[PDB]
Amino acid sequence: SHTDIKVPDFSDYRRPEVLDSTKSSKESSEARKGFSYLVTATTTVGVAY
Amino acid sequence: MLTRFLGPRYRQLARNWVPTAQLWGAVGAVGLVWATDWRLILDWVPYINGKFK
Amino acid sequence: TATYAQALQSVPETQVSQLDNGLRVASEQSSQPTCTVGVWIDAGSRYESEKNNGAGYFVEHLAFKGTKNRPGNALEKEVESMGAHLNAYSTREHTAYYIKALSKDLPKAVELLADIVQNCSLEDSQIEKERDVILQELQENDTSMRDVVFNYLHATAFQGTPLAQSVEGPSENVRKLSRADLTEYLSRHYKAPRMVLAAAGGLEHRQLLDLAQKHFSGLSGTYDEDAVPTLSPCRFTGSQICHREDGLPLAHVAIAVEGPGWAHPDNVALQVANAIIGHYDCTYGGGAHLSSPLASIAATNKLCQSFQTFNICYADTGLLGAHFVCDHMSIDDMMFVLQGQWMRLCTSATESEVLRGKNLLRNALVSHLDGTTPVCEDIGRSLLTYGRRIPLAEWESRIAEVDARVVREVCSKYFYDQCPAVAGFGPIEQLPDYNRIRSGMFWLRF
Amino acid sequence: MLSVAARSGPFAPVLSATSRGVAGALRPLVQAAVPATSESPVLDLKRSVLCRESLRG
Amino acid sequence: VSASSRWLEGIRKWYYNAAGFNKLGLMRDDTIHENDDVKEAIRRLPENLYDDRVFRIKRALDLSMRQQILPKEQWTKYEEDKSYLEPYLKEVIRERKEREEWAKK
Amino acid sequence: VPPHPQDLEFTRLPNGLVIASLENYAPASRIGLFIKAGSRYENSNNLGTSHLLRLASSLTTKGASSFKITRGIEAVGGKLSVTSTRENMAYTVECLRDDVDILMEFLLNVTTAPEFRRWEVAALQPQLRIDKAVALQNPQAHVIENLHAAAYRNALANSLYCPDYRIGKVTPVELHDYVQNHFTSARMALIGLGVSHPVLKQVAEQFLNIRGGLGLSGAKAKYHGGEIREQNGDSLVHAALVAESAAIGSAEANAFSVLQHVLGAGPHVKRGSNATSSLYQAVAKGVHQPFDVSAFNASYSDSGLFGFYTISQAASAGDVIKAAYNQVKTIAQGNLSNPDVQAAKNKLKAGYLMSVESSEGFLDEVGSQALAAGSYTPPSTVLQQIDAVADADVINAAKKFVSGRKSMAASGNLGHTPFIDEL
Amino acid sequence: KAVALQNPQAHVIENLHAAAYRNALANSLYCPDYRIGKVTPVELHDYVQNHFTSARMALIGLGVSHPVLKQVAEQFLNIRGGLGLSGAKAKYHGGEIREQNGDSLVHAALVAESAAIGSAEANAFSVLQHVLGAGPHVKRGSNATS
Amino acid sequence: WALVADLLTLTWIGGQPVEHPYITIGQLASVLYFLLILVLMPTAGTIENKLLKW
Amino acid sequence: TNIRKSHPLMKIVNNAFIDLPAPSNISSWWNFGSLLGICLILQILTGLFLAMHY
Amino acid sequence: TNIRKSHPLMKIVNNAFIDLPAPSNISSWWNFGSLLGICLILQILTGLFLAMHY
Ligand SMILES: CCCCCC[C@H]1C(=O)O[C@H](C)[C@H](NC(=O)c2cccc(NC=O)c2O)C(=O)O[C@@H](C)[C@@H]1OC(=O)C(C)C
Ligand SMILES: CCCCCC[C@H]1C(=O)O[C@H](C)[C@H](NC(=O)c2cccc(NC=O)c2O)C(=O)O[C@@H](C)[C@@H]1OC(=O)C(C)C
Repeated sequence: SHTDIKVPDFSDYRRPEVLDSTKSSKESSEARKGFSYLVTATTTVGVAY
Repeated sequence: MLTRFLGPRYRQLARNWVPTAQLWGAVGAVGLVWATDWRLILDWVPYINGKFK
Repeated sequence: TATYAQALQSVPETQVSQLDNGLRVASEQSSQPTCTVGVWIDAGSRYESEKNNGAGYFVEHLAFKGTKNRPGNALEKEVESMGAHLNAYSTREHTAYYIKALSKDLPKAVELLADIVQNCSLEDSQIEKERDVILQELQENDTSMRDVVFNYLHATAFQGTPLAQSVEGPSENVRKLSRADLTEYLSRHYKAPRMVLAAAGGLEHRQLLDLAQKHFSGLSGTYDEDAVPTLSPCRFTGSQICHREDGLPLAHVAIAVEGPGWAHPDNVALQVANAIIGHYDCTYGGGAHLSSPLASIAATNKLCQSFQTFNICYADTGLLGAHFVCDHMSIDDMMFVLQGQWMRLCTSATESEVLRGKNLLRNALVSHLDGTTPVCEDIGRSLLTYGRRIPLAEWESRIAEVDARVVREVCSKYFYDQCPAVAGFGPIEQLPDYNRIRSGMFWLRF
Repeated sequence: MLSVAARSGPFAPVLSATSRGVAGALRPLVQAAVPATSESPVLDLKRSVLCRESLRG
Repeated sequence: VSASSRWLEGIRKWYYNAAGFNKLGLMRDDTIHENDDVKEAIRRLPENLYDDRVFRIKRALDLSMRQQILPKEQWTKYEEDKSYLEPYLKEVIRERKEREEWAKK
Repeated sequence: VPPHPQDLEFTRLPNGLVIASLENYAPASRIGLFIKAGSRYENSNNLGTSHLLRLASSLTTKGASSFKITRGIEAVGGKLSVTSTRENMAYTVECLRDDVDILMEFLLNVTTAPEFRRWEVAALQPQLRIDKAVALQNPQAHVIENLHAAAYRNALANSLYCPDYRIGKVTPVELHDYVQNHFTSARMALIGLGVSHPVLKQVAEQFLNIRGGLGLSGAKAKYHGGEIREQNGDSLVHAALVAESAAIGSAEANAFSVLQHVLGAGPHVKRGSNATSSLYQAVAKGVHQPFDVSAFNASYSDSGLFGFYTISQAASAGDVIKAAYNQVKTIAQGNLSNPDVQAAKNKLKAGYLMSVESSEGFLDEVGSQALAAGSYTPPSTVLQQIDAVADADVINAAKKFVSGRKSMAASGNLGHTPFIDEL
Repeated sequence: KAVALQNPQAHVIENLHAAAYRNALANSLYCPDYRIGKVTPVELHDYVQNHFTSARMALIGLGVSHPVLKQVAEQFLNIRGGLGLSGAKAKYHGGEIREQNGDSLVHAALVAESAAIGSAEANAFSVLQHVLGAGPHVKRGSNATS
Repeated sequence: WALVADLLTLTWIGGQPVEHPYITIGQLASVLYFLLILVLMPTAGTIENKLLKW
Repeated sequence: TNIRKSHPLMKIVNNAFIDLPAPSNISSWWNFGSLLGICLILQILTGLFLAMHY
Repeated sequence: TNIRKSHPLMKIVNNAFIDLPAPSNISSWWNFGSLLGICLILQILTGLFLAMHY
């Protein structure tokens, strides 16, 4: 009965490199983290100034 | 009597954190430099010469 | 004095043979008077689909219920009277049916396996009876918090993929599967090139081959047109499922990171690091003095009741992590400590702890391969996964290769700054937020 | 065929340093998880089974 | 046994009397600084020792507050000073050192 | 083709010690010191002492501190285990070939040089509670413990777990006294796999020579009979009904062993009807819903308990028990076919064969044989002994269960569980 | 229960009754631990309503009047719907219960079935008890006549 | 007490002009200060241990 | 053990803005508490630099 | 219930100088902690009155 518990679909929120159920997410692992960290790196570079 | 930390493992622990401790001094030097606009050191960096002709 | 190295040399080579079916036939002879034979099928539930899920499981329940030449009792009665043991199991990737038996009973042992694997009756009246037993098995399984949380880990980590499914299926499938659903999964999956007749004990490989060719000939006398049972890789998802229930006395948590999968050489090193962290239980003697820092801290400060690291493998992917059980006010500490250890290893594995890990693993291996059954299962399963049988010696060489650097490099590759799949169940109010758990997967010092 | 414990039946506790505390003598139960409704806890005020100090590569 | 060994003993008996804790009824070991090792050994004492140590220290803290001392005939006579905590302290230190030593390899 | 299958070497030292080994050629070694020190040797003033003892296998010894035992052993990935039954304790140690030297020492230290430091044993007492809680989580554990307390006036009635009233109350001297009067040469046996006889023998002669305990069956179990019932609201009623049988080693003990496989003792097929199980089939006839049954057979150095154990819904307890009983009664009356006994013998034989298949189970058999019979009896001859059981022997066995004073333990909602006189 | 069970007699006599009777009188005057927290409001309601009925009740009073009692009784104590008989009838069985414990002294009671209150034989028993002895009559005496 | 008095010394010198006696004595008091706290008190401690048999 | 929880000082800081449980629910109208704080310090901070010249 | 113990504010005050357990033993050398406190406030207090005129 706890085997009726499927995780609700998220395609509606997923980053595009991650939409495919047949694609390993390790490929976009670097790219995805890179981006968000670049975002904060720049940010902090901005506060720094 | 800091002899408790003298052994093979400590030697390996010490070595593992060598790159970190190094890069962490690179961060501080550049950091001190950039913050005080170190006239001495900076002159050497190619660009960043806001005191030339 | 016969050395350990030398001892590994003495273990007899596993003999492998292929029929014309493509059915691989393998054995490891020993002096034993008993043995273990059975067939390992490359069939699970990762092979199933939304609608026939639980089919393999439903078949297992039927596998011993009667064949054409041996209806109902018959089987049981043959096995029981010859004093043998008939057993089976199925995971997300494999299915097995093995018989423990007096080694002089190898001929009928095999005969019975064939019949079971080939002529499974599936009498309709049985399918109905079994429908209600499996339903019950589900109410039962619902009470093993551990079984639950591991299904949830799988459900969330591999969300949207077949691997996300459970072996038994959802209730409706059990309620809805039909004989036609079953037989079609059978014929779809029980094909020679995906079966492995395995055995260990007092047999001679030739005798096994003879039998295999006598009772198994004619399974793939029909190599299928365009039925291409190929496993699509399965996406992993850094995600989290929390089944809060303050009515349970203790919480189970299972955290994992994406593993490489059966064939990747990285396993050996990961297993070493896992051994370093190990496992714990409140009935272990020796608390404060344990080598595992996690274990010792858990024991002295009563951080839990039990924990255990693990490395699940499937084709090209796997869950790698730990699972623990504890009081409602300790979930935070356990996590901290667990994670701090993972990082310590990524960035600071010292040399000796790695030796211990390697030795543990050697002990584990050798100890695990003790007796007909455990061996037989390793043969059959390995043929499925590695294509061959990896001789003890080879594992010993793989382990020896590993040292601190390999651990740090290999651990960092899989754990460092990676996205976890968290599964929670029980009084989990203090289970840290996913962001927080995520942040614990890297160190600001490093 | 001595070895009371293994001759099945009488109880036998095992304690350990690295492994787990066991109580594993003989009586029924396996033939009770089949005709089902034998719950069992999921790590209630407890420990852990199957245990560890076995593995691979 | 020397004429001069009695001298060292004499310098020691001298310091003891000077150190003064005996006037407060204390024993040498009742005055050790409490640290982890010392705390663990305090833990290992059998009931009677522990109870006696508590009573002693209570008696001193009490004296110390009134700024008095015990009548001379009740001071702790050096040589009747039982080293009741040394064996435990010594054992606690040994095991720590074994640990410390294991942590190096 | 595997190597030359070595023969097991067995040796009785004059002082009573037994040494037995098998050169395995296996990558790992396994060594056990088995001792006549189980709970049956406790008494009314020191109950639980062997339980606490069972759990002190890593407190500090003279040649090795707690910390060292733990670290030392895990540094090579070895294990140290202690197993108890009502008659023996068995310290078992395991590791790879090259490491027996380290493990042996640790093993000798624990078994012959425990210090039982006052504070270390204070810190341990609480385990008695945890340990028991974990065991007592299976209804069988409590049933069988009650079964033994009802069946025996004195020795075998002792519990394998410490009575709650003793928790925190067993003292270092009781431990010291217990080791020194039961862990002596004449009651010990040293077994080894992946080890050599000379090494064992040297170790034995150098370290295992002590005497000063006792020597006899220190009491001799007095079978009494009686019954213990514990109402509890478990969901199902567990119950065991038993009668005195035969001591391990006698021919009658094998009759009983065969009897157990005629009636039924655990399943051979995953999720099967237990077709060939005659007890199961006999209950099923008259009883609906969930239930289980098996013949129960427990034999000791100077006694034995035989019968069956049933698990059923509270309301069907009586029905389950009576059918079970009648079944046995039916085979004591004469209704047993030769092909039936023949099939049992097969299960037993194949069973024993299987039980000593792995090394942990072989070590244990050799060890228990050493202590029970002071000798080693190869498989070929245990098989031969099983064949010697005649059909009549199995029947008499049954006759002996049926007409003998009974012992019963049951726990659950007992509203319909019958008392002994109502059977 | 803790407070009651602090006297060794309480536990002895409770065991005595559980060994002596198959069923009714074997019940305990204190709740079995396994039921603690488990007895429910309906069990209480059910218990009152099937045992607290007219035919099983009696109203006694001192410093009160019969008319008042009778009025109260007729106005408030009229209910029926429970049961009426000896709802079971004690089945004397016999047997023994022993509880090892490290109390300092051994308490023990040995008993056999006798006579129901009200019969002449019950007074024989009552007299028997005073022949054998039943509590002291003099502070700190040798129990001369016991 | 030697430390206290010596600090009372430094206080006194500090209060005087940088001339004849005053220089060399305040120079000695300084060395004393650092030598007392850095070498003397720590050694006094160890000797006391040894005297007590600690 | 996590020093971020048992150290007399951090406790306070853990309780202030690290582990303190807050509504998953608050909105922008709850920011003015930090803003008032910020205001208070910035005010104290420029205010002080003016006092070195005022 | 005694409000002197459960009120967020008093707690602090109870812990500071009411219920805090102290050695039956301390002597005058332990007074300088209050004196320093007193000093600090009195200093702050006269200091302020001078600032209204300085
Ligand atoms: C020095 C900086 C370290 C911070 C410690 C002091 C500061 C402090 O205590 O920090 C936390 C952050 C404190 N609460 C919040 O901010 C806060 C609380 C609920 C919700 C929100 N926001 C959005 O829902 C919040 O922002 C808060 O913001 O109070 C400040 C007034 C206080 O500042 C003060 O005391 C002054 C007296 C210093
Ligand atoms: C406003 C007055 C209420 C008092 C609360 C603040 C004051 C405070 O905390 O009070 C208690 C009294 C605190 N401790 C002691 O006095 C004290 C402690 C052990 C022994 C003695 N004496 C003799 O053995 C003591 O006197 C102490 O004396 O500290 C002061 C520095 C602090 O003062 C301060 O913080 C300033 C920062 C205000």
